[PDB]
Amino acid sequence: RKETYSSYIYKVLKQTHPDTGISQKSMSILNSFVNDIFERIATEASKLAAYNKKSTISAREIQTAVRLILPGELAKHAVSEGTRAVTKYSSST
Amino acid sequence: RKETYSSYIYKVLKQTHPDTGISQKSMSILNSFVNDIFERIATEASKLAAYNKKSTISAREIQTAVRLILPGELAKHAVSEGTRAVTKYSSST
Amino acid sequence: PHRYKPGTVALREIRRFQKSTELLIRKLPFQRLVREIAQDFKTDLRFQSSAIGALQESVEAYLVSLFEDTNLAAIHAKRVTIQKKDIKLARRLRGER
Amino acid sequence: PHRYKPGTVALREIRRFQKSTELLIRKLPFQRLVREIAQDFKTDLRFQSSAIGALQESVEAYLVSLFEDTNLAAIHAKRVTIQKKDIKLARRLRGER
Amino acid sequence: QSRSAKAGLTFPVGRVHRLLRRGNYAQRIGSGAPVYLTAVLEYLAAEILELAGNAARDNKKTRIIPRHLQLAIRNDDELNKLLGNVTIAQGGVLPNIHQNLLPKKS
Amino acid sequence: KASQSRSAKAGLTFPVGRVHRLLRRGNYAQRIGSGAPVYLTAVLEYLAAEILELAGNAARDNKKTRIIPRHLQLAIRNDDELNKLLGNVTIAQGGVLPNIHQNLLPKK
Amino acid sequence: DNIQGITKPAIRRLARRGGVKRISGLIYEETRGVLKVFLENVIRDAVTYTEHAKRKTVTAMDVVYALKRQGRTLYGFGG
Amino acid sequence: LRDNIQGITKPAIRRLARRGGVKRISGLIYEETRGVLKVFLENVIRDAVTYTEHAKRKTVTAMDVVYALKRQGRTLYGFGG
Amino acid sequence: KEYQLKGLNWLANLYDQGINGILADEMGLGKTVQSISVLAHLAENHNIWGPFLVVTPASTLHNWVNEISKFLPQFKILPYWGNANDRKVLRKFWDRKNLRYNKNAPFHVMVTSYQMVVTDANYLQKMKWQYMILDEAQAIKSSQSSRWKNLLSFHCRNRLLLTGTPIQNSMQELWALLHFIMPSLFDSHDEFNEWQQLRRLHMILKPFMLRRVKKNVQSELGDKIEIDVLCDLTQRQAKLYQVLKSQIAVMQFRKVCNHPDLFERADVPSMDRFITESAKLRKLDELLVKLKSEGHRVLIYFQMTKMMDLMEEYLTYRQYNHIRLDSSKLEDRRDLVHDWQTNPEIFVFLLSTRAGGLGINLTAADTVIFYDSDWNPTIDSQAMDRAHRLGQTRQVTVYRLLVRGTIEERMRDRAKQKEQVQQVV
Amino acid sequence: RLEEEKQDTINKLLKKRAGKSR
DNA sequence: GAGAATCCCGGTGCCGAGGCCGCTCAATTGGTCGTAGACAGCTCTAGCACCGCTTAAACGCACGTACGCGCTGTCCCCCGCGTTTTAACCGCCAAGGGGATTACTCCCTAGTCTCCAGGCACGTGTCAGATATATACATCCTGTGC
DNA sequence: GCACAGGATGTATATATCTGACACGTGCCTGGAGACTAGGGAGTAATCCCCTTGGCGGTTAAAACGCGGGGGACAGCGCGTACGTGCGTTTAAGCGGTGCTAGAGCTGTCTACGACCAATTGAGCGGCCTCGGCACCGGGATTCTC
Repeated sequence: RKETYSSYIYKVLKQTHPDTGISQKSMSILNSFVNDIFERIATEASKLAAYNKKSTISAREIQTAVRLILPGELAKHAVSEGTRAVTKYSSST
Repeated sequence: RKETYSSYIYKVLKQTHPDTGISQKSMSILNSFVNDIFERIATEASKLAAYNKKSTISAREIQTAVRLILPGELAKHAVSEGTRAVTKYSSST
Repeated sequence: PHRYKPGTVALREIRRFQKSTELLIRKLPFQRLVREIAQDFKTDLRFQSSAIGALQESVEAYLVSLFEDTNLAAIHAKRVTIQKKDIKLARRLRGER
Repeated sequence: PHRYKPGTVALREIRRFQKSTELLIRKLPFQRLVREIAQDFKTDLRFQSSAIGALQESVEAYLVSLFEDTNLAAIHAKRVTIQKKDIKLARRLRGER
Repeated sequence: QSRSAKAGLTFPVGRVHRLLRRGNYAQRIGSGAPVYLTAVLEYLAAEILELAGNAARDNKKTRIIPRHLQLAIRNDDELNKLLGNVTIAQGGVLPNIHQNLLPKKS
Repeated sequence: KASQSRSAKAGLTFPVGRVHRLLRRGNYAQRIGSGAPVYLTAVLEYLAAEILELAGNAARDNKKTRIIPRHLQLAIRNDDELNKLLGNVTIAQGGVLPNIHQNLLPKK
Repeated sequence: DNIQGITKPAIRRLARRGGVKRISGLIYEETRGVLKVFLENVIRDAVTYTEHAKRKTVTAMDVVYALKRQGRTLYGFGG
Repeated sequence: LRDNIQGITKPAIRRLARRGGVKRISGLIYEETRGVLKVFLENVIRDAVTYTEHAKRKTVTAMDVVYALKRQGRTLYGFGG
Repeated sequence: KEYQLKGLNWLANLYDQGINGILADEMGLGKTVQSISVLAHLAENHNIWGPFLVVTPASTLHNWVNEISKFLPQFKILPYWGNANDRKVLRKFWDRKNLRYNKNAPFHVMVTSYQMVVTDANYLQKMKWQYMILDEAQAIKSSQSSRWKNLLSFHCRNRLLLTGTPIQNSMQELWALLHFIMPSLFDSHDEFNEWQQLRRLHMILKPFMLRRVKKNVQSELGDKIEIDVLCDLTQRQAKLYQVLKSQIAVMQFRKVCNHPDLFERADVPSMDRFITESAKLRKLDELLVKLKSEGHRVLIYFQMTKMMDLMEEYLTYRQYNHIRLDSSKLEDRRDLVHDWQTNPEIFVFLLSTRAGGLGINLTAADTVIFYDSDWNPTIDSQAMDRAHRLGQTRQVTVYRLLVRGTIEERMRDRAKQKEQVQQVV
Repeated sequence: RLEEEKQDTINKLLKKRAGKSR
């Protein structure tokens, strides 16, 4: 028994495109993509919190990390929507 | 209050060439070099031991990691030194 | 009694290959190569079929990129014929020694 | 008087520069350049001097690598004179844009 | 209730928090950090599969094959810049021809 | 009961306790065996010893006494194993390698 | 002959993927050498991962692991 | 605006090239190399400054910049101490 | 308090005329109190307390500090010597930036050496001074010195010179001192060479100098007598004289005369053969017996570091209290001279020339031996005047040994040739 | 003010220690 | 102007891509606490601005000579087309061998108190460059007569 | 027009001084070593089942091989040009000096965010199932080409 992101990415796909099918090798391509990006963010945030002598991971360190490895016109939109999500989660306590 | 490796690299320099001084810029070169090598070998051994769902760092995975990074002739000299040192340490009788 | 212009068929099969995405090297000889280069390190290594395809896709990606940059290096030298000095120029310029 | 061949004195100063250790761009124009290039991301930004030295010696390392393989790209291209297309080719083969 | 629902996201904040727990990065992990990671990962997933759907519509196909993924990842120079050292299985190569390689004139 | 450290018990000069301490809160893993710090200590000792030997004969070739970074650059970048190990590094006050192309020479 | 298992039309097909018009006849043996030294490093890195896991068959996992280590990572085969 | 990018003087580019060992340098190379200098500077200094205000400091030390060089694989020794 | 009042009035008169002064007087009559009286009378006349310079060798630097501490404690004394951080502390401590005369600012007295004039000439190119004093100007006479360059370039606009013997007669140093007094009028050495030679040059230099001698005051100083000792060579000192010329410059031709062990030490090394193989050292011991029998203060001068490091082996046998000075620290030059002029149980001193033969108060000794002091009579006259000062309470006997029929005879004749030129002029 | 006075006193003490003992 | 070589369209499954049911661990909820981060305060090191003189170096300008580049004849070695044979692909069988799974122990490495000495931080003794100086001795430049 | 004597000059080689830049001896303090506890992770071992490598055999596009020829690399030669060379005229880094000031960093202190433990429930993964998107085979329109 193993975990993946099958139904979740399929729900995103059907949410924006209710007619396009997905191949499982293409799905494995994008699974390797998403956990690769997750690994890069997590490792960069771990290094960044290690430089500042802070033993905790918080939203500010991963905020700086996604600010810095993500290039222009994709970083700022991601930062905006993630701040929107964390504010609507913190307000919905 | 600071940390460095300066006394140890000083005394391993002095025991093989006693008529040799060291510059403080070169001293920082050596400190950054040994920090780079230690960090690289530790993050390699860490992620490969985590890759094989192993929760423990031992000498076998780090000598595997020495066989990964270091070029083969100085790698086999290094693992020869490591095996003789660990057999000397394990014979604590 | 016909003969095509040299350059007419070659461009059209470059287009036919570039629209395509299939495999170029036959699978079984590359299987032979990876088994014979594997055995000198430890004997009797079984091989999963998926690892073989991983080696395959890696080497077509690397060689396609190498030929693309070597062709750019050759066309910089006002030539349409590549040469082994252009291969060594590409290997000099990427920095992989 | 007596002159030398154009190129023999050039090799003398080539080995003079390659025997040198120090830095060859004045500190004040580089300081003003990094201060005027640092303002757009954030204003009123003070700087440590050894940080400016880090930017310095990093960028002479990058420029000597770029000029060295640009020279090799030119010497592949049957020339000694170096043009814009050598820079474009070398920046293509390094990969950055 | 799901914590992804109370943030309004479709990716598992609990599962990625659990993965961050044994991910061995620091001793203590903030609560909003998996929420922010969930948001940004679903955003990047959203534009990648959206451009994949655009490429599927551009070539009359209702199925996503890796040729569509390669064509969608290498046309955008930004995602080409982030995916510069990454290759795609059965991806293909964008047909790009140097202008002097074309034969004849006019 | 009065005993010394584990470095001379392993016969090593670099501090095994210090690199062990760096291994604990370096968050590489939560479980660390006993042989890993002594093995890492021996490997770093060997690398430092050979780097200092090349720096030493680089200085004796220039017949100096203090190790200028020119000596370190000519020790590192003139060895191909260290060129493979230190390919992407830039060294402070190191300068460039003395070399020239044969076509650049006045061959007449 | 087992070194030369790959054939001249395969290098031809890879060149036409690369967009190459004219190919000299002395490219092929050095291209075979470049291929033989390129996959040598990844075989060497994959078999070390294989033997450290106390297993004597390789998989796609450790070879794409080695490719991710050496900077030319691959998607779609796990990892 | 000001003579900042051309403040790097035209024999200095020539001297930095002659460290590498070039012989003949065209005249039009200088502004293109100036562009190469400046384009290296902003995509190193954006990482340096993001490290800078992440530490809640508005001066740039010599440590966050050497990790900024460490980011893309162009690491530096000596100033990391 | 003495006849120096009319001298300082004459110097103030030529100051009011506007030219720089020359003193051609031997050291020992107390020119230091004359100089501080000049500064005191200038502060009484037109009220300057600020920018003053004293250029002085390191042996007499703390000495001059001692007399200005004891005599005129009104001024604020600032030493300028030491390592770099203390030097920066001092350069900060005269921040100044307020020219002409200032009253409440502690930069009254600057004391320094020739070298720290030279090495801080970039640091002292600024700060336009008013009045510099250059004491013992024997070391400025060369026109090719870097100290000459940085001392000409100073725009203090007053170049008073203090020296013991300006009479080195090098045919150019007269033009050098004339050029340092007034740089505009004196630049062309060839015009001075072209312009009976002994008589005519007397009236050229007449009004600038003052004519004083030590035989004007009452002579209780000890009226020093030059008793000379001539000796032969030993057989070891004989054989070296032909094995030097068997292989055939003058420097190793000098140290062969002093001791045969200066090239090969006796090894397995008896002291009694070591002392008797040099007839120069042999005659020291017979003199040393009668001076110790009188119980008398003995001063020894020296020229080379090799001969400097052999008498302390010889002094072990007599177990004599002895302190050598040379390279030695200046703070050790403070207390050891202070130990000399206080302790009476001390007898023996090894000295070099350029440190102890300049301006040190040595009035409690009279018996001075010159071992090889024959290189320059001007330094020898300064070395003799270092002991023969005001305050010596008895007759001064100056023993000066020599070895006969050697190269010293030719060197003493060249010294005597330089002797007879300078005392006439 | 107090730091400037302390620095001036330290400079005077340094000049006294070097000037009267050296 | 014909013709091999392209795209597009009609029929054939078919096998491979989405729902459906079960439920099993894994996401979610609530109380404790203590320790790591946030914020105020102080300091003092150090970074910026500016004054003023300096001079190696940078810019302008005139020359010119080796090299980049346009053209032009020369092979000659790659490229397109028959032809075969030959080795890869495809379908299937097996078997056994090696990864996957689970249980059970033990030992080894995590967590805590003590302590004392290993490793600094900051002082002082101890050698290489630099300036200066006589002085004979050999060397160079210069004025002079046959 | 050339040989001979007088004056200037390097200069060497040490001393003497004499600063400038280094190896070595004490306080101290904090962190590694040792002793004790414990608990859960790894080692070991039996078993299972899945897949992986040979092993036939047919068959079938693909490479090996050779021929004709033709277009591109190549040697060389002019020419003109474009940057190397050198020197006059600013000039603007640079040094160093100083004055100010401001924020990096250390300490204290609170408090509040999440690790951890006990409990739960639910939804995500897997076997099983259904049906349709499209690769493939055959026929027709179309396109640069020689």
